[PDB]
Amino acid sequence: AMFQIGKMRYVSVRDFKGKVLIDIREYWMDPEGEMKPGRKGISLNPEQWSQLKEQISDIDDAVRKL
Amino acid sequence: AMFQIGKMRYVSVRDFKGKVLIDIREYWMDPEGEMKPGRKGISLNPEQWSQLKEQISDIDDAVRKL
Repeated sequence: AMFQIGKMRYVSVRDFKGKVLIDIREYWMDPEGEMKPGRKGISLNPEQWSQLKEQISDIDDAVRKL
Repeated sequence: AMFQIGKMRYVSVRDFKGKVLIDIREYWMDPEGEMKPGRKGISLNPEQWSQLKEQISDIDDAVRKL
């Protein structure tokens, strides 16, 4: 299901049309209090997700240099 | 700089308006072969990024059982 990374921001793991997706995304809250996906986000497949993970060290380095 | 996680997909680390952004995003290629940012992406601040990292194990567990 869902993994929160900020107010109104979630990583979601779902099966969509047979295929697994790691989705990093902004959400709105509707009037019934339900979270609904906003248009600012990205769906990654597991290989892309893997590549992201593999580069965390490099990403962190760049972030630290600021 | 930039970090590739698939065809047409890059994580970008930049300083924007005083603050650091880890930006995970889809790119188009223009006719001169240059990559340009598409609208499907998300800019994460370091706190959000931290929360993402903290939950990698849990995200992976979700993905694995699928």
